[PDB]
Amino acid sequence: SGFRKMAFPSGKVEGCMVQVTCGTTTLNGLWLDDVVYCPRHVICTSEDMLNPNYEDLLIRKSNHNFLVQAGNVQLRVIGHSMQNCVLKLKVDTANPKTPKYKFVRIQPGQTFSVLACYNGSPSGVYQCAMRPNFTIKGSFLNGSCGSVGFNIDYDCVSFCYMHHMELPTGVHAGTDLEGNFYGPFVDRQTAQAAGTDTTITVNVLAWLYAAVINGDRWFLNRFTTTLNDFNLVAMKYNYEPLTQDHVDILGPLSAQTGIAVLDMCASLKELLQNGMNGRTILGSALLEDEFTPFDVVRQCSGVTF
Amino acid sequence: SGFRKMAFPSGKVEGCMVQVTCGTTTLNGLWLDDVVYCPRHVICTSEDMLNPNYEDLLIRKSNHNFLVQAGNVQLRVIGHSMQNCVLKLKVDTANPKTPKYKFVRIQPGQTFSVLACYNGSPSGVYQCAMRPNFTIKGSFLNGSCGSVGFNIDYDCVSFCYMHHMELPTGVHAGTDLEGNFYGPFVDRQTAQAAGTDTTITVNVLAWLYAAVINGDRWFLNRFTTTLNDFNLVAMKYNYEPLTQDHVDILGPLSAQTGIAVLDMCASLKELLQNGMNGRTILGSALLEDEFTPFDVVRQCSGVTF
Ligand SMILES: *C(C)[C@H](C[C@@H]1CCNC1=O)NC(=O)[C@@H]1[C@@H]2[C@H](CN1C(=O)[C@@H](NC(=O)C(F)(F)F)C(C)(C)C)C2(C)C
Ligand SMILES: *C(C)[C@H](C[C@@H]1CCNC1=O)NC(=O)[C@@H]1[C@@H]2[C@H](CN1C(=O)[C@@H](NC(=O)C(F)(F)F)C(C)(C)C)C2(C)C
Repeated sequence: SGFRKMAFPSGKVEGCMVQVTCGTTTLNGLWLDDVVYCPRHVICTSEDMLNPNYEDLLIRKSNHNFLVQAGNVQLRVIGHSMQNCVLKLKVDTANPKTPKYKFVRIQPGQTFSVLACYNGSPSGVYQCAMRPNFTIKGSFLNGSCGSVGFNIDYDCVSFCYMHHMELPTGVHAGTDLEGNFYGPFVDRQTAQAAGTDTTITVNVLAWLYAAVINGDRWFLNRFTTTLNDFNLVAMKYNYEPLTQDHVDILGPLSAQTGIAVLDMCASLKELLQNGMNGRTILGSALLEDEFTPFDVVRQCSGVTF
Repeated sequence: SGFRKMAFPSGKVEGCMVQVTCGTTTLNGLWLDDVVYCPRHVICTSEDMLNPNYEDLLIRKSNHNFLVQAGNVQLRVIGHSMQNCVLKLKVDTANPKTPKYKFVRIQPGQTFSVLACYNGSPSGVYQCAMRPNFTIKGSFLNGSCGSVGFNIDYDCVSFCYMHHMELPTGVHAGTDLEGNFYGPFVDRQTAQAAGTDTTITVNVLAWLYAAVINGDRWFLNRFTTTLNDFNLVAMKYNYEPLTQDHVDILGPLSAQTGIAVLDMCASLKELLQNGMNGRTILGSALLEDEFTPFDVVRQCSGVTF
């Protein structure tokens, strides 16, 4: 028993982290096969980042301008190209620790483990949910760019996030591994703000199922509801509309606990209208929406990798 | 910016996890050099665990009764010995992924990363604080025993916890890597309960410093206090007495923020007497005590490994 925010084991990703230095700017890169992926603002000076012309900056750089270091070993750059907001550096050495991997673009509401890195060295790992406003509530300092987010399916590492920038509210924005930003953000040091966020309803329900599985059942009421009714009450509290796809995705948890999704919706409806009355659910005084239905099943069934 | 519960990168520990099977019982083991460490109740049947005589059970086992598997490779056991509640299995192969490591017995209030494992395979990683009652608020299922807790200092992995059992309240208890349990618990399936826990005061203060560093300063009041006065107010709320050693340990954070420890104690004194008034600190509606002063510095300064 027990339910904890749980990151994937980072070993497979730790073996892919390198340091990328261009001039005086240093950040992290992902070394997969003979290609190093890193944010393209590695080629910017502190002045360029205010309004950079990345295509122009990349002209004046040759392969030798990019210092790639895996540990103490320098990786010789034999090619460079820009794909959206990511820079692809071809190196003369294929990473022998390359895991089976994919590049995926996750959807809002899905979670992933972030391996925070500095100077190509892993610092720590934590879980993040892609917020509906396409930000993540991460912990990133100077030099953390290039740190990647990932999920692990058996032996396959699905990279889905590379860190680029921090927004005024302290939240963070980045790109997929193809360099496409999540959300309407750009890799320029200019006025940008995250849109108004919303609560990932399906994840709250998943978390309530986790609570029941772990013996925390005080919030279960006698009632049921309809998908239409619940969504009208949840809309007021800035909850995403619960779709039938979300109901279907919760099926496994509903079947395991014997609590219909719409019965759990009634309990959440009451929690949203009446509050928690000073009580906790899984030790939390707030409703948690950063656990996907998969995260709950994975943790309550012990899926390994 | 941003402050998150952050685990150490688990790669160095993932390379040491093996599966240990004795008869029908399977759990995890730590493979360091040519020795596999695992809980001794691997040698118990479901019946033995109610009142096991481990010394007796170990008589009837020979080296070949212990099936150790690193991945698909079986490690041949060439020796076995029992140290307290841990079993040491000598194998004919030294783990080539053995990191620089130590065995340490952490103190109550210190944190460590847990690598949850099943069948010798890492499932996930999360941070845990050794509670004053010598339990941890973990997430463990059947077959999770042998999962270890650790800290990483540069390149040295300090193993400090091996999981053994779960207590009635859903909290968890285990041993150091020498087999000595944390707390008054025994590896027997019998009536055992965790003592009344207490709040790790120094960690709350560290967490309040983290809040200030991250711009959350609404709780800072104009007052100071004395170590004696604060401790008398904090005692009522089940807070550990704050020692001068704790004040000294907070020095780095006090110096970085320019807020004296006793000034922060006054702010915590007010938070304990008046509550948070529906507000959050670092997104939390409760005061967090699972962040050590080191954890805060490590995360707010970007210490890597
Ligand atoms: C990557 C190394 C670094 C990570 C951030 C530094 C502190 N915390 C982080 O997450 N990214 C940057 O420095 C990016 C880069 C330059 C400016 N920048 C920012 O993150 C800045 N934010 C913004 O400009 C915005 F729009 F998000 F508000 C700032 C946090 C440094 C002010 C690039 C876009 C090239
Ligand atoms: C290790 C494989 C396993 C981990 C627990 C199973 C579920 N969650 C866990 O953390 N440990 C055990 O099964 C230990 C073993 C047997 C009984 N046991 C327990 O954890 C049991 N708890 C207790 O007896 C006590 F005292 F903590 F309440 C129980 C949770 C299975 C009932 C040993 C002590 C040999």
